[PDB]
Amino acid sequence: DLDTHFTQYKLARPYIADCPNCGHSRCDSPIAIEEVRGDAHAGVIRIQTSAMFGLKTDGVDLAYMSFMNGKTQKSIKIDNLHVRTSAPCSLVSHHGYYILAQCPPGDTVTVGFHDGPNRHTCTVAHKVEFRPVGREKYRHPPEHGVELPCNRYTHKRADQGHYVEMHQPGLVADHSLLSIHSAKVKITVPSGAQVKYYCKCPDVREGITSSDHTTTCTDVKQCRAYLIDNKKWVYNSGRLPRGEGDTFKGKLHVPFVPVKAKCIATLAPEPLVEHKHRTLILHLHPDHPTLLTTRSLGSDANPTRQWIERPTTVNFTVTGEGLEYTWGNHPPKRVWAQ
Amino acid sequence: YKTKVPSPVVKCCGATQCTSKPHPDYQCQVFTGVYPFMWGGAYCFCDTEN
Amino acid sequence: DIQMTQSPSAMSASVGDRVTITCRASQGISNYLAWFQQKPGKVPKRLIYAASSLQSGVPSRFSGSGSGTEFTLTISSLQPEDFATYYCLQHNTSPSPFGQGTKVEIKRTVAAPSVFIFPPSDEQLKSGTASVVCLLNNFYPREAKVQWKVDNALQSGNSQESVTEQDSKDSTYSLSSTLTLSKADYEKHKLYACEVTHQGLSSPVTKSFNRGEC
Amino acid sequence: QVQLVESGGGVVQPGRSLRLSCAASGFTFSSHVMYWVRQAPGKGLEWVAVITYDGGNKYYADSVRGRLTISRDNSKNTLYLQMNSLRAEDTAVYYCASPRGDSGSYYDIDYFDYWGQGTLVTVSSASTKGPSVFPLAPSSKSTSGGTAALGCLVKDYFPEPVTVSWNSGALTSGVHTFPAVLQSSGLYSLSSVVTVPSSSLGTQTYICNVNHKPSNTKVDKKVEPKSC
Repeated sequence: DLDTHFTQYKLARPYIADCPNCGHSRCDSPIAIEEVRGDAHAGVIRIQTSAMFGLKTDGVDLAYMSFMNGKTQKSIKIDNLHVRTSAPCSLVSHHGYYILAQCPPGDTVTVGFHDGPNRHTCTVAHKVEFRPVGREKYRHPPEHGVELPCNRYTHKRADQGHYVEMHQPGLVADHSLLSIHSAKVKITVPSGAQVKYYCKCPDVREGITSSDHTTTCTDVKQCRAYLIDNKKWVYNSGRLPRGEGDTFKGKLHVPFVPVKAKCIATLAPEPLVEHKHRTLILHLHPDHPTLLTTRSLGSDANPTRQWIERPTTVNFTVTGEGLEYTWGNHPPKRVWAQ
Repeated sequence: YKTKVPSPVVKCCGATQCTSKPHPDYQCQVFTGVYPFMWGGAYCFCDTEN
Repeated sequence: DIQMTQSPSAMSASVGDRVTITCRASQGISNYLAWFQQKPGKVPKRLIYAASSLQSGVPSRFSGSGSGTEFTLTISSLQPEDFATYYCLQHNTSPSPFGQGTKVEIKRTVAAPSVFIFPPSDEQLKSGTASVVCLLNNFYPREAKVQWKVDNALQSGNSQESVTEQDSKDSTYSLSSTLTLSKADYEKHKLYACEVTHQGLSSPVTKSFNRGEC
Repeated sequence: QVQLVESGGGVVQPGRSLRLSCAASGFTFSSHVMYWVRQAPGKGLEWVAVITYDGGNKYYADSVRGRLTISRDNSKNTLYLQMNSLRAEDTAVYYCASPRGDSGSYYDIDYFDYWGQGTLVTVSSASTKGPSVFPLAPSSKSTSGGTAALGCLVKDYFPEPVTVSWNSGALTSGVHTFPAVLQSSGLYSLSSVVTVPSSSLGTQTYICNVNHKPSNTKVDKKVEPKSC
């Protein structure tokens, strides 16, 4: 059931990275977007955000979201999560790091809830193009028409087709830890943490410790506060500094792997044939730019392939050998002459 | 393909020589003089040894 | 750096006594501290960790308390195998200093030293050096003062002392003090005396000889 | 069974270098933090150094920083301590130790559960020298309450140890062999004494048997009352 995914549900931690276009400039958003994969057909997009969707801190859920504000995972009800493109999208399902959504064509993808007192959105420059499966360069999945073996991402989550790495988090920096006691700087740890003390003054440079204080140095701006939180693990993101140790294992299954489904494809209007002596007058009234392919059935193929968008009349020389033409997604047909 | 980039490693002071991993098209390179800001302020103050 | 201070440095206790050893860190170490027992000539053995987690297989008579800067090892009823040196260790930070160690010795009744003095041998005098030895035998407590006098002049810096470990049968100590002189300085003086002060002596005991007397 | 076995200890001159080794067995050495601890003769424990499972971080006591270097070879299950510019203060038994046999990258809270027997490092300019053995003759001045004391002074030897027995080990009651003292010459000296009935001095022979293995010196010294 839902709770049979503890590996990603329990062990993962929402990490924060450097969104390129966080609102006005590049801030450090908790929803730093990574690995946009718009490689499907019908226009479904898989986005690997830096926030962890679905699971409340308290084991598991789905109506909740876990994002990291500060040193703590301030989880909330997911409520107004946007997934934007040239036009706003409509998300399908969300699972931990990944969120599957269907978008209209565009050149930018932006993600963001709006926690209410603050927005915390993020975008990234990445073109998204949607080629419908078939011979007709349509734009949106139509109500009716024939169906073809398309490829897209399943809405299902309980799959293990592919895996991704997840190791110990790196030494996250946090300046707010370097408080002072009016005589020397005081370090602090919230709970179970083991911070690292480093300062410019000639002193103990290593400073690995629980709650403790500096030896001699006094200038906060002349120190470093690195934080260790190895109790949880994070995704191997390219915007986060590597931990100095071992690549901790644990394969997080990819929630939405591509599958070979069936999409509804458009159906071009039927051509109006008009026979002529050893000549096939073909009246065409395309609705959207559709491929037209024809080939002679004789010894010489004599291929002809050309996209047609504006309604036009084309003619072909149908010899006694015979001729074949495939208009749009219609099944191929054949013809004689006298 | 897919360009899987592992998390980059940063040392505050002193260099870090890379090794030729057996990964396909394993491209490794070292950068110097970077001063990465991140989350809580600056990461290091070795302004040339970073 | 952090420094670990143990109190007391030594203590005397009887079998069945409650022993309490205190350790103080110079800076807060939360509860990342451990306690170690070392017997004479042996490796240390860990008794407690996390300032209260009793080590698996260690007797339930051992217990630990404290947090931050002040910590304790409590032995609820001291057994004969518990007479040893006890160390605290902080393990919150590297470097991880030990305390100075607290020596728990067997308490017994006060015993006065038997004092003996040995002149230098004629064989040693042929080598150009004179060693005069003062023996304090089978005394308790360990605190004894030996003072060398040569022709009633107090000696300083020319003697070395060695003390045995506590005797396993009678719980006493023995001490050897060796006054070392050149043959030439030994031949200049006549009266050699070892004066011993100890709690078991109502007054200082002096043992002496004249050089060249039998 | 978990074992740690130190080797490479010995006598070294001041300013010279020495390399200690510690072979490990009965646990996954390459996964655990390793530590050196030293104990000077008659002193408390001193923490020397630590090294991570991968060797990537190394820490040292300020007393040894810049002179001692901890290293490991995970392929050989072997820990090393390279000691350079050795001083007389570095004279100690060095113990190889680890936490409980459970792993981490740059974290530990099980400090020091498994240890080796230790290896003695003696930093001295002294050469190997056999002892001179002198009698501590019983006298009227070494007699109290019908008990006489007699002994042997074992003087000017290097290195430690010497062994002293009485009457080839037949006399053990009332024997005190004192810990050796390091003299200002850099040579060791000790006394061994025994208390005996004063009535036995004319009838019983007392012989101290001194053995200094490092110099191959054996001395049997008869201890008699000084004839006047």
